[PDB]
Amino acid sequence: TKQLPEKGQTVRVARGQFAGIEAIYLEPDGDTRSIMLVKMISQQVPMSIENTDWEVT
Repeated sequence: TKQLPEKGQTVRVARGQFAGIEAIYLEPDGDTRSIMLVKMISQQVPMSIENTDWEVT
């Protein structure tokens, strides 16, 4: 029985449009949605993704 990731948790996006990108878990916005901080080479930008798109280990 695994529990959803907590704020400050690292998650790797594998499925979805942002699949293949790293994101930091922040707050579980919705059971099918979630808010994570995405960093880029130009600037960092927080975005929301669904666990079905990213997984946590």
